[PDB]
Amino acid sequence: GITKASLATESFISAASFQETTRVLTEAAVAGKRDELRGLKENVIVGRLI
Amino acid sequence: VPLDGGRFATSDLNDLYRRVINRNNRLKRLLDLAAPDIIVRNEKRMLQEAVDALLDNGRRGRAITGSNKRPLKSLADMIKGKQGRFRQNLLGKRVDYSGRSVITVGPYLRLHQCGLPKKMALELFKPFIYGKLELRGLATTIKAAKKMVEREEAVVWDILDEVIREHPVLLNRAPTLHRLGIQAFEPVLIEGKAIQLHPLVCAAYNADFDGDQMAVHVPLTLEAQLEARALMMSTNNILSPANGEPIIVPS
Amino acid sequence: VYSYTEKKRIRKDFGKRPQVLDVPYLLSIQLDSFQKFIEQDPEGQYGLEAAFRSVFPIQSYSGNSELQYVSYRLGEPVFDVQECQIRGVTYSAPLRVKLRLVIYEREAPEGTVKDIKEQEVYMGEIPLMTDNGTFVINGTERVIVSQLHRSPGVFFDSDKGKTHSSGKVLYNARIIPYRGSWLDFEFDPKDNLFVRIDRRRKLPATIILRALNYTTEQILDLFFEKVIFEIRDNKLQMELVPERLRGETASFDIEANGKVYVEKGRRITARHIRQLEKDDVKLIEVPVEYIAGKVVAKDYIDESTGELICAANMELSLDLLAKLSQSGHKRIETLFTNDLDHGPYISETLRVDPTNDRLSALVEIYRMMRPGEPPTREAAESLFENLFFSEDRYDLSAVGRMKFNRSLLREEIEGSGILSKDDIIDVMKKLIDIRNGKGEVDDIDHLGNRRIRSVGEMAENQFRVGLVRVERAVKERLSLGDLDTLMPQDMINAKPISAAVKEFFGSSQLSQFMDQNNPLSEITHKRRISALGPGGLTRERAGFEVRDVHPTHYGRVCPIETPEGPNIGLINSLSVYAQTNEYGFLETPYRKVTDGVVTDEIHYLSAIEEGNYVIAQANSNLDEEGHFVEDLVTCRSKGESSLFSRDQVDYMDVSTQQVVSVGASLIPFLEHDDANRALMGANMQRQAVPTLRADKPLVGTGMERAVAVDSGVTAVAKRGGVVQYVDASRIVIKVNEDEMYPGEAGIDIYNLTKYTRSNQNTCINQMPCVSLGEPVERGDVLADGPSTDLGELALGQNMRVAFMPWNGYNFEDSILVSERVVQEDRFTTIHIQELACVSRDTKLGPEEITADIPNVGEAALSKLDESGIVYIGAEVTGGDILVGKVTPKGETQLTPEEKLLRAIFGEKASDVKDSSLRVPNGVSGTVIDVQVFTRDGVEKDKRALEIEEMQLKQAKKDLSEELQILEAGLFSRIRAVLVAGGVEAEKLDKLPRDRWLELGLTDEEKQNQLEQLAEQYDELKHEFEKKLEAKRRKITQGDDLAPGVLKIVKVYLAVKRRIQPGDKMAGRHGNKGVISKINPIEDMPYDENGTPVDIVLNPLGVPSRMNIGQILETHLGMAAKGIGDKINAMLKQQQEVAKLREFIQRAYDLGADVRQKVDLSTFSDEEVMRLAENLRKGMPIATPVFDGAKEAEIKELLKLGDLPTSGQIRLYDGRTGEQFERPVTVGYMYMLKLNHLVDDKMHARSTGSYSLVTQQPLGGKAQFGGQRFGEMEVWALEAYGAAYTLQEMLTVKSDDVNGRTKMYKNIVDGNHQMEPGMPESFNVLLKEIRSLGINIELEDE
Amino acid sequence: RVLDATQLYLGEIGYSPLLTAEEEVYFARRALRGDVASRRRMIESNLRLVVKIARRYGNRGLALLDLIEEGNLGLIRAVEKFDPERGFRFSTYATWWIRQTIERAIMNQTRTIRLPIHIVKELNVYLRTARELSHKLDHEPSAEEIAEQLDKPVDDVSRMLRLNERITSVDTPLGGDSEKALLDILADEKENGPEDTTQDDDMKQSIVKWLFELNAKQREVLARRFGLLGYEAATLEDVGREIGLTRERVRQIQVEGLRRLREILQTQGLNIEALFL
Amino acid sequence: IETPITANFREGLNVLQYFISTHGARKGLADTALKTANSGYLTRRLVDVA
RNA sequence: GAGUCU
DNA sequence: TCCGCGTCAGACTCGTAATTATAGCATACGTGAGG
DNA sequence: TCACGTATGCTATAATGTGGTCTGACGCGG
Ligand SMILES: [Mg+2]
Ligand SMILES: [Mg+2]
Repeated sequence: GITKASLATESFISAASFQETTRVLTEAAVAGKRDELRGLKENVIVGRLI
Repeated sequence: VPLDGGRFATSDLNDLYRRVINRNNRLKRLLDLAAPDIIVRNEKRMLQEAVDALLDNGRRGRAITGSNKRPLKSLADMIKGKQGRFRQNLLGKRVDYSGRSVITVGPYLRLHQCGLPKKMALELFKPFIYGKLELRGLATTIKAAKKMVEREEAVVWDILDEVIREHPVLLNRAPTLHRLGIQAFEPVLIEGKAIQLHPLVCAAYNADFDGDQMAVHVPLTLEAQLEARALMMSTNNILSPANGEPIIVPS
Repeated sequence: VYSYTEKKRIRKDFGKRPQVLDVPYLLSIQLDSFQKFIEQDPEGQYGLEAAFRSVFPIQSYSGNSELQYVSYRLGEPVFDVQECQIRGVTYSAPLRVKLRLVIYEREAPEGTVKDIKEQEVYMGEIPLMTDNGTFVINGTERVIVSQLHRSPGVFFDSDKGKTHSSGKVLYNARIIPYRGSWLDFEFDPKDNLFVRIDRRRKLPATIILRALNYTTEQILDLFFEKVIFEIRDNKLQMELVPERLRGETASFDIEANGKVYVEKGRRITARHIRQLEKDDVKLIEVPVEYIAGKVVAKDYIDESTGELICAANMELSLDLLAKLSQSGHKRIETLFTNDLDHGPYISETLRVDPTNDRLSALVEIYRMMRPGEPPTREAAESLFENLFFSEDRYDLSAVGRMKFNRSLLREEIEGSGILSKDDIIDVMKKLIDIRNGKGEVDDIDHLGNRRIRSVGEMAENQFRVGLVRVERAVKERLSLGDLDTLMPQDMINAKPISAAVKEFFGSSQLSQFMDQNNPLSEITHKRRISALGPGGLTRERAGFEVRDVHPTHYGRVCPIETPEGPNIGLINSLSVYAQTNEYGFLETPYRKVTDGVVTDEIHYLSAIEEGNYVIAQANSNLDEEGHFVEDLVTCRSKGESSLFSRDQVDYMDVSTQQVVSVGASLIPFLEHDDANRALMGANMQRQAVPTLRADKPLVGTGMERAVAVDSGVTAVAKRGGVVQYVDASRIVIKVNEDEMYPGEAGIDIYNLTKYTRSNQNTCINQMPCVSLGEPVERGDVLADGPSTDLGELALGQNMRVAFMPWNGYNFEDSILVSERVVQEDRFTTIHIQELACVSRDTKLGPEEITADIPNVGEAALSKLDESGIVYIGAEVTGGDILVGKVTPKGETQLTPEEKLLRAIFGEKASDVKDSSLRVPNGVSGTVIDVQVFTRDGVEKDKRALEIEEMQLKQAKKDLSEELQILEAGLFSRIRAVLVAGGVEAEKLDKLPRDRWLELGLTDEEKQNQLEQLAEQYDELKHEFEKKLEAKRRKITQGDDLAPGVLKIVKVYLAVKRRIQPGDKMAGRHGNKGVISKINPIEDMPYDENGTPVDIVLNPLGVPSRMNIGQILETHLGMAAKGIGDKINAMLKQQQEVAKLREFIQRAYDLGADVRQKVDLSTFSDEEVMRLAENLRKGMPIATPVFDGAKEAEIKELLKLGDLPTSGQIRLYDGRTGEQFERPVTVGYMYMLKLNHLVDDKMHARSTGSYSLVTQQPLGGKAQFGGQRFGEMEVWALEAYGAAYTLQEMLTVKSDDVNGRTKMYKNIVDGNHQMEPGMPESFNVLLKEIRSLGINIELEDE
Repeated sequence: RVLDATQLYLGEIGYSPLLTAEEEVYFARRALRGDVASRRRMIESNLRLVVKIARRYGNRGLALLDLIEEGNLGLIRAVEKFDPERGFRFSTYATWWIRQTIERAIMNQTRTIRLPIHIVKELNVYLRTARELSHKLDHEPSAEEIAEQLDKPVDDVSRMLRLNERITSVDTPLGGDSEKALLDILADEKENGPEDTTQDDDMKQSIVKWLFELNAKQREVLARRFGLLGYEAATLEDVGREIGLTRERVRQIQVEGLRRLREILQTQGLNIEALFL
Repeated sequence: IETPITANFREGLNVLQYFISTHGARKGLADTALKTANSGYLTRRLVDVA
């Protein structure tokens, strides 16, 4: 449902920007997660072309 | 940094770093001095308290209040909150070549036009004026072009008229609920301080002229100009993307 | 019978309900409250007296030394309001307090015969309230808003469900003191009573009773009714109380005497109960099996062994009954606990209670507040007694004790501030009563439970905090020091008290910049009630119940005045007639109805008192000097409204206006307006900027005059008499002998305030109302304030308005105005702006205010004089220098280009920069005034010195004219006394007045009068000298500024702003608009008579808005002006005073049942033509709120003007000349120009300065800011295609540092290419995440 | 649920032994001789004394724990330099040391900009004087009034009271609500706007074009002096190191290059146009 | 409310009818200020998910 | 803190 | 079942800029200028 | 080798366990 679905996206930059940023970054930091920037929010954050 | 008043102003991270360093160095001292263990323990508790306040203040219980009584803003607090850095400085920003003013009707306008105050447009298209001024050889350099604009010379108005021709401007109204809350128009230079809005698009903006204001934004690049003229122009966004119906409807 | 200022212009009244009580002083709350705080009362603990007696006397820890309070005194204010406002200092009085250090011997027992040292010590300056109701804090007028909080006392509330999906209503009591810890009682789902001290961890409620020394059997005897069980022969018997069973089901066959009443297993109805009671049933035989479960009350022991058979509060069994019988007990007291009405709550709470005795209970309480720290008995007794039973840490206050006692149904109002053991038990009792079903929950939103704290209470509290901080310091120093050398003033510090009070009057939420746009803004701001700030609600905390209109708001709080915003419902304007009771509850006036006849006896009833009586409505029809006309009168009681008989009616609403606040009372046809629109109307009247010509409202209500007078902005005559001298600066009135006291000279001087700056940079100008040699009474308006006509409040300007479309120029509320409005300079507004230039001292050296400024045109320096200051009167425009200032620059390592450039012009211009104060860009005005503040040590500017020369000579002139007019007025009286019994008319005038000290007459009362006038003359003579020395000292006095600051130059500009497209205008029915176009006169719709309309408003912004008031205002406005046009026509043709008198009398006495009578006649001819000359620009009419003009009265008035009954007219298009195809509504709407001018809101930016950390452009027009491109706005570009526009906005337009400069260069080069980069905000984000100790790396391609 | 660092530590201190006079003498003799246990026991037993002074030293600079810790440092110096041979009690001597170390730490750590004890001590005298003035003058001390009383310089008194001025938080939102922090108002003064940076680019580019418009020997000593083309900004006399090797001829040629360039700016359209700037 | 307002705006409300009107009015106005937040929060959750 | 559009 | 932690629309305008308290004097530590 | 701001150092009556705001709400884990 919406909130969890947005946090379940395999981009942690989108998950962090949404909500719960502290929790998202600890879980990503421990998993050694790698965000390849497929989404729009991710590209807007790094200031790139959508 | 020094305020004008001669006073200084600093981040709270400096107060949190100074807490950590004082207690850490005091711990080094009490270890060099072979202190009894009760006192060593107290200092180790205080050191962990200071680092935990520096990383995330308020999570480890009662947050450390600074000068007013407000809790010191820690590292995590600058990232986390809506106000953090994500929502405020990264998912949205303050922008150059941006202006605002009260809106008012322009019933004389065609659908693809908007009244843009002379003085507002003068300021927004400053680099574009400087550029044409030097190509005509009327301005010897940029600083002389700036002073000609400051003096608001009569030839400058004629150049400004030439730049604005066929150059689209974005009008935005808060709140931007759906995409038609931003639309592009071809501007029409007008004497007076109020923006003139076409009636038929007042529906999309939910614009009523009892003091509402609008943001103006200048698409700079050829690409941005083309995306404004083709995709975001008033004329080209007639139907609501929500339901098939025309949003551009008389009222 | 009308006053002199009313004889000049009378408002026609359409009201019909006679006002038994007049509108009170509107700024009553602020003045009474603060007056109580400073008021010296010996007994009545109010403000300071209370504060000192509460804290003092402070005795040392050793007990040898003590400091005791005698009395206090306020020194006179160092600077007047005027000098405070200019200089930027707080208007305050020094607080000097007499204190006596008394010392005891330690060797003698309590010998006070050692050292008593008494001296008057300084403890802070207290800010003083102005006569108007304001405080001047750091040279700024501020108002401290009254607060609304939960009254101390008890409150019984209940979570309605919330906790436990079980959905159980858990009842709770909260005891709230004025000072101390809170005492909570609450129920648990399992019906166990719990105590939370200071809302800490939960404890069983019975534990607190053990701490108060209650045995188990005593507790049970308190809450429970006992039931006696007699064991006779072999059968069990129990003493019956006929009712108790009642609504129970009979578990056994109940037999009384020998005869069976109840059938076993049937429910006992009322008949059985009355049968048993009348038969006098006291014993009933019962089975032994019924006691299994009954709770024993007392401890029962074996008289043989002396050991406990059963402890108190223990569940009985068949075997314990048997053991009890054989021991020799044939009587057993058991608890009455039948569920339903009598619940066993405390019984079950004792079983949950882990504690046994008093000590064990005190230890557990101690362990809750201080968990970990070992108990001691001394510590636990001390802590528990210091919680709710210490006079120093606990105080319910008079209001707390009073509300507490009334809630527990006591007779006595007054009592102890500390909680008694009986108090706590009574509270627990009531809690449990409410749980059982008898008794009800108190309402928090009910105004009987919400109390008002104005200023004096709040100043008192902060002042007590200051004293408490001082008490620690004082007690500490009394113990340490030797007692005999050490005097009291070395122990006291003033800075803590001064700091506590300074923080209240300056930092506090309730202390806010006075809203000074206009008189109504001020008056409404001063009567504000806020539920916010300290000790109150928060926006987060605030729900929906508190915000909504409560029934009790009737007559106390306005239902239709609340900010439309986050503060909606927490901020409330006070009602008109409302006032604070002695305890601080709100109360409203009501007319007593005795034997059905409605007396003029008027009673102010509190929220709680109101519920009890039936109050008739104000509109209820009274019969000519007695009772109600109608049999069934419409009234209200128990918070709800219906019809009642005449005998039932107790009271009646005093006025129809008492429901409404001040602001809303100024709305004419409020009755016909939707409450939402009316709210915004009352809210926008506060935003109305006063125009150059203050125009009265044609359609008023009558509150207009009350508001103008009570606001204080008008000069009103105290003494009256005849005006001796008018001037555009001053009014001197010669007082009449009847009010004129024979002591001092009887000449009043009112100095008028000329064109001064407001807080919103509007203009404050007082002009004289009366002419030279006019007779005036007490309470006549002598001079008009900024937005006031002859005594009436004038917020804007009435205009000929027509409702009809124009060519889309009035699309959505957009307004089409005639050029004639601009020409007539109506809604032209005056803005006085204050700009300061500060000369500071830096590490490099002091800044210079010379006219000698590097790199500046002769054009610019022309306007600056010798010192570097602009001339008075000089017109200035953006970029012009006002005060020239240069700053010392430390050794400038230049770029080679600058080395070359500085070599070429040789204008090295010394080691100095340019930091001059120049006019902000686009603002343009005339310099009206200049002020210079210098330090004491530093040598004065030439310009500063000539300013002091002006102030000195002007001061000398002012004081000289005081002594001259006062001496002339005083000898004019001596001359009349000397004639009394000594005719020397021509002989006294010839010899000089200066040689009149010799002159007397025979020793009578008249010789004593001569002595009074002679002693006053000489008193004034020396007084004039010491006044002049004071003025001279203040003018020479070098002002102490902030550290670093050598001098400050304040420039005052006057800007005339014209009305223009984008400017915001509204009416008083919440009808707003922005001006779209200014139409040439020729173009505007015009009458058959040829007269053009001023404003064209859109018809379609009325039926949707449901503010029909504006249309009624327009019809009546035209009728008012119709009669003004008739009077204008009769005055143009001179005509007869008799004929004018006829028409005007017929006019005033028009209305069907007009309350106001006007028996013209008595008016003299001269009074009548001055009156007609004012009525000519339209006869002003008053439509009270809810007792306004009827449609039929308006049409009747229109017929008197020969205007149409429809109030629609034929109009002709100015452009074509052709007629409009249907009649158009035209008339006069009173319109307001609000503070929201396009001039102030227009802003534009291409490139500017950038933020420190984020590198993004700044926000706000004051910081030359870029508009915020928010998430919402980004998503719009995402929905479109627009990827380049978005990247632009993210990168070269915001953070990207390299990108923005590179793209600027490209745009001047005409390349229009982006060349994007990396936004600096993201670089920061990375650094902030690495600072958290998370490795966040960019992985390359 | 004892979680608080303070309550834990104070629990541990109470749980110590309290020392007597004869016990203090026995342990103190062993302590100076260099006993491990004696030093530990004397310190642990006298922690209570630190707290009494540390509790009456709060609300001034650091927190209770911070003060307690630094106060404990004074206790250690006290035990190190205690004289048991003197009949006078330990508590008396220790009180001095504990107050000394607490005060010194409060004078240094408290102030964000580290203020030297010399200025701080002077400040103390200025403030105590202000207090005595305030009691008799119902108003507050002026800078000049304080200076008159101490017979010291007005400028020196003003410098000191300036250093009293405490620091405002940048992160703190000001407009009552969390509307805007001060950081967002205050711009980067060191970073030039793109407008200003672009103007310098135009000037630097024009110079290169202006260097190929004058004489070859008029732009070889005018630019190598200012450090425009060269690497180091030399002076009239230092241009001799290259090839010029002159003082008179260098100064005539420097100004000759500038005079011909002044007419190049009067004709192109600057001179007095670019004079204001 | 059990008692309706019998009158209309042309007729004019009396003190009691107007006071009773206020309830609904102010709850409406408070609704715009306070409820807008949950509407907008739903927009933002939807946007983040899609 | 008090406001202005929704 | 109860406590803990997590969210809570979007811009815009103004306006201002505080308080406390820590002793006093003699040797110790560092750099620059002058003899 | 001082001149001048900065820094460290010691004082001996006895003294030896600390001490502002108090009310949201509806969801979702642990
Ligand atoms: Mg609308
Ligand atoms: Mg609107």
